[PDB]
Amino acid sequence: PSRLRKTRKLRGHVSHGHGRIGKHRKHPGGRGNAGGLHHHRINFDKYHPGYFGKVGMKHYHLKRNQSFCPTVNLDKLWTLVSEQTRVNAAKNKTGAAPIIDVVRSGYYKVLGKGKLPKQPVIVKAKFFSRRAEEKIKSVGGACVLVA
Amino acid sequence: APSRNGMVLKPHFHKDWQRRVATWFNQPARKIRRRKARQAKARRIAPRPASGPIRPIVRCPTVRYHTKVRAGRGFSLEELRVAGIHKKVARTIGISVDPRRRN
Amino acid sequence: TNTKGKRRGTRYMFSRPFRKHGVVPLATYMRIYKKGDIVDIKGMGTVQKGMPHKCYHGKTGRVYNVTQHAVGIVVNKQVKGKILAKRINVRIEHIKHSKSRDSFLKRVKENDQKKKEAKEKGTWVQLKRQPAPPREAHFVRTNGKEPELLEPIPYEF
Amino acid sequence: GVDIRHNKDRKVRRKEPKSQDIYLRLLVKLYRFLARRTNSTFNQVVLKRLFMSRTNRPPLSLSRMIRKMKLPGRENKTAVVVGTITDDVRVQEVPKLKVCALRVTSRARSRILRAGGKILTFDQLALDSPKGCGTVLLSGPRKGREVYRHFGKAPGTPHSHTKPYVRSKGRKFERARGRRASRGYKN
RNA sequence: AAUAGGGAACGUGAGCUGGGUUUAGACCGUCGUGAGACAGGUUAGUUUUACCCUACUGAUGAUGUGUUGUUGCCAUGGUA
RNA sequence: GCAGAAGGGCAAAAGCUCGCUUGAUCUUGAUUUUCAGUACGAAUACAGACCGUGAAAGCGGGGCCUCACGAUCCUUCUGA
RNA sequence: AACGAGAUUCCCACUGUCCCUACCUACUAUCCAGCGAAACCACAGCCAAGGGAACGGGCUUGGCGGAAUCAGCGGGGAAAG
RNA sequence: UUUAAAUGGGUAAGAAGCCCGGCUCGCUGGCGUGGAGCCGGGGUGGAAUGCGAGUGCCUAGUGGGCCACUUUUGGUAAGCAGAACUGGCGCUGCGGGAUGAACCGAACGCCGGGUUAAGGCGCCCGAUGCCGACGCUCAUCAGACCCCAGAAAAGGUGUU
RNA sequence: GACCUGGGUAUAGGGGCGAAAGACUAAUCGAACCAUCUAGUAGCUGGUUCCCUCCGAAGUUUCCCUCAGGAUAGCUGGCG
RNA sequence: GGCGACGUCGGCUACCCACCCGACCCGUCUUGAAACACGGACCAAGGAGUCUAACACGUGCGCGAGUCGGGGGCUCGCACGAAAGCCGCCGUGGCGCAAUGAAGGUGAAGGCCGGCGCGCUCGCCGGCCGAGGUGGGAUCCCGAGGCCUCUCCAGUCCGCCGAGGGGCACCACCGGCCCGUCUCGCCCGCCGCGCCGGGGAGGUGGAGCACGAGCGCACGUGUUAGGACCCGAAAGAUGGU
Ligand SMILES: [Mg+2]
Ligand SMILES: [Mg+2]
Ligand SMILES: [Mg+2]
Ligand SMILES: [Mg+2]
Ligand SMILES: [Mg+2]
Repeated sequence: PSRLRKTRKLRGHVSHGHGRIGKHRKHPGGRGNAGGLHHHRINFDKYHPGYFGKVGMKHYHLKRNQSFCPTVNLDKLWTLVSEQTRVNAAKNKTGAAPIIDVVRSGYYKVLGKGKLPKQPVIVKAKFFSRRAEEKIKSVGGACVLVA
Repeated sequence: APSRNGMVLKPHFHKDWQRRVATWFNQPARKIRRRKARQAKARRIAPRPASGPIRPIVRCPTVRYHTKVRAGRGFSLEELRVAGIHKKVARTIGISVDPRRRN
Repeated sequence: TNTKGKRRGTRYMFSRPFRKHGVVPLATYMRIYKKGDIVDIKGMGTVQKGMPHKCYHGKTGRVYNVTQHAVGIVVNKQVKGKILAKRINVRIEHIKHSKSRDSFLKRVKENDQKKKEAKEKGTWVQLKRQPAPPREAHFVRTNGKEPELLEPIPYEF
Repeated sequence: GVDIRHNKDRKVRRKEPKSQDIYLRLLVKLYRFLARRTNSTFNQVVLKRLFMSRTNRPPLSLSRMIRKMKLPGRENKTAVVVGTITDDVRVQEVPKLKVCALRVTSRARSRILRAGGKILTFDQLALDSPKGCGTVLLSGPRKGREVYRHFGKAPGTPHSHTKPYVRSKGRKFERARGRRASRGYKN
């Protein structure tokens, strides 16, 4: 939409919105990230602190597959199974606790986030946190490990 | 040259990138071209199944993907041993063979 | 250009005034500062440790921290186009009690004891203060004598 | 000449929506009639929120609405929001509350109606309660956006907590000088 | 008689001259490791255009007297 | 007189002499100064340690106060 | 010594270099028949003083201000290149 | 430098306040001490004038300034160089100062009537074409209106 | 006479040739000419195209091989 | 209420002229230009903020703890069709939903009640709920009281209402929680008893949690990389004549 922009309204004005005195030319202060320690330093601190220097160990050839674990915390733990079975087990027959394996839902580690409902579960995961292992044992649940 | 709070960006355009540009204007015309190459091949092997041989069951390697099952390249030459069909007769009946595969 | 150093323009203000030198009197140390007290800053010259800065000498702030030898004071300071609440740690010899609220803490006392003094008596005392009114239509007396005639004197060197 | 002002003197609120939605224009013609004719301030707050941007009209989850209506007294009033109602997965049961919104989502309006609730629009809100009597009008968290945590003083300022714009979170991306006491200074 | 002192874009180069200064060649002295430097000295070194407008200088003429001619007057300007 | 430039300050003293000592050590934040209210440097008020000195109250984390100093990357040494 | 289209000083001889200019001749310039450009050009084109970017043509206050032109001319246009 | 102005700078002029009773504490410690915090309770009229305020995001241009009172530094001085406070010019016409960047009045949508500001009213040129009031002054170089555009020491039996 | 000259022939660009003047190398020489890299770069000059309405600056702070330039705070407008 | 014919009535613009008054030539850099500063003899046509990628914020739209087919595939061979429609065990993947530490790695829920271990600065069990508290806070709720042609009998209505109540968003503060470190300390567990694992209490560092707001698409503005608003060097290099 060339119609709607600032250059059709700035037409007739002498210096096209850039000034008589500064008179915008080509590249007044360098190209790109030039001068980040010299004359653009006050920009690079207060908006980019930490931009300059080594900070850690080098790890050649990392693979983003060995370090792979998605995490569910316990608020989204009952949305991994159907709504038919969070209410099926609760209506007081026996201690029949449903399974919830997170690993066919796309998750490896189970984390903690409170308000788990008072139903017993068994939960299959590869990893746990020490909060998540005891929010589940707080409602009479079991924390079964898989590999 | 910069200004107030924004990203600090590294655009990779410091090279003669306008001679190496790829425009996908033929990409409709290559989709109907490779459809016709599927249709004219499907009736050339007319009774045989389209998309060729049977492929094996293969579990993906990594920590990220070893929960899932994938089509493979071919059968390991010991399946054809145990299932009892010859390896030079397997590919002419419609069975993909991969001799470098270990079970 | 102009020597941005601490204790710069203080030839006369971090100086003990005249014939009041020597070791400092002891009721200065026996002053009790609590939180929210309104204190005024005046850096002396004998004690060297906790002088604030020349920016605050003469100013008046409020106590938020009380330490063994000092007091944390929030003062307003004028930087260029805005003021800022700066919290300055000043030792106890450079401050004193400001009397600037103590003419208000007297007339919250003698106002509330006078508010109920008319509530029990039914009047309209109007305890809100007015500034100096124009003078009453009075009636001067010139008893017996006459108003003395004065005239501008001549010029002499 | 008269004074030495800086000419603020043009109030910079909104008098009509910038949206060209013709259904939303009919709500404005419904409620800017009610605002000037019913002597209620409910119909002035609802009318000025129909003007507001999509940013200034945040969504409201279904778990804040039942958290802000289990307060004492709120048991048989109506939930009013000029904005959308998404559901929480986090909540387990839903009460039988009566709501009113522009645009309840699909999963949220399935869960209110199973529990016995009732969704309204602003049309049938106006025929039930024209004054806005017996209503609890709510709002979503308008500083809930990710945009607002880049807003503040400046990341290099001391005591800032202001989340700089980095193209990738990780080691070597804005962590060396001005961020730790070893490499130079910490802010 | 007297050989007073000044000004006018330090009057005056489409008026001249080009001696001096102030390019490029060369020599000498001092200086610098050197290239080179020196209102220190010496020598050799292209000086373009008016036909425009005004100003000035002369040359016809124009307005007015009906036309035309002869003889005149002096406003004003110059002035030895 | 207070090591030296000045100004301020100081008398059973901040000066002179003597007796002990190592707080010129370890550690985290805050505040002040310049200031964009960024950094360095300098400083102030603490706190948790381990110490000195004094009969004790206490005082002391360099010099009576105002100056005496220095990023990234690299290097070196120390620490579990 | 000889030789310099080298630099300089004097002397004789000679002469319009000068006193101090004058006259003659050719080729023009000039007028006519024919043929005929270019540089240049904000608008233009009479001055004195004042103010002003401190040296105006225009502006202010005065002086004043008749067509159309020709041969020259080098003050000005802070003339052109 | 004993003393020490004018001008100026901070602060206070209430409910976020005042009072009462109670509970916590690992701080403090002769003490049911000290101080902080916390809960419950009691009574609002607390200088004058003026004004509707609060807050967030995005953000261009600018980063050569100059001037005038007043106060100041260097300089013999400067339409000089450098500062302080306020106004202005730059960005701004208009009336006046003949002329004009900044002086003096006054700031401006398009017009009619009225009235003024600064300045003026012999004639250019609107308005003294008033029977204006009192004096001073004679120049053979008279004088004549902020900035401001020309004068001093010294002298006169010139006149008052 | 270290003479003048024709045609033939040789030497080529950081190269040639020079009784030396940085002379000459096709009107080009203190580094030729043609085409390409190339629309090279410029904090520096010049220019930057319709109307009306509303608001309206700054020439100062701090840092920079900074001083004809930027970054930063102030000043502005727009959106709420 | 009056007046006027075949040439008179009324009218205005890019018509011409005359007079009074006001009036210097524009663009441009600049403290200041009418300038003895530069560009401009005249006229026509051409002629300078573009696109692409990335990012930020604003706004509109769709869906929403999700979201998007952009890459493929399917449909009969159709002009328009280089479109449109469809897939869904084609959602692989991107961005968001979790942070933090150099890394090993670890990884966000509390309050009320009753009981007892020396209720011993330390604590343990169980229930009940379940994102804390304080101060302001639009809106809403309750509301004593009050308001009309004759006085006692009652119900909708309506408006005024001191006060009280529940408090959205947001702001300030206090408390808690997770990760890194630091000081201080004791207890607990056993795919096997160790130069093991886990816990505590205080202070601190983080772009965190404290009942989610993102994604895709479009547009506008700003900045950046690209010839980058247009025009301009002295150069450098490559290969030739
Ligand atoms: Mg403009
Ligand atoms: Mg602009
Ligand atoms: Mg500019
Ligand atoms: Mg005045
Ligand atoms: Mg001009």
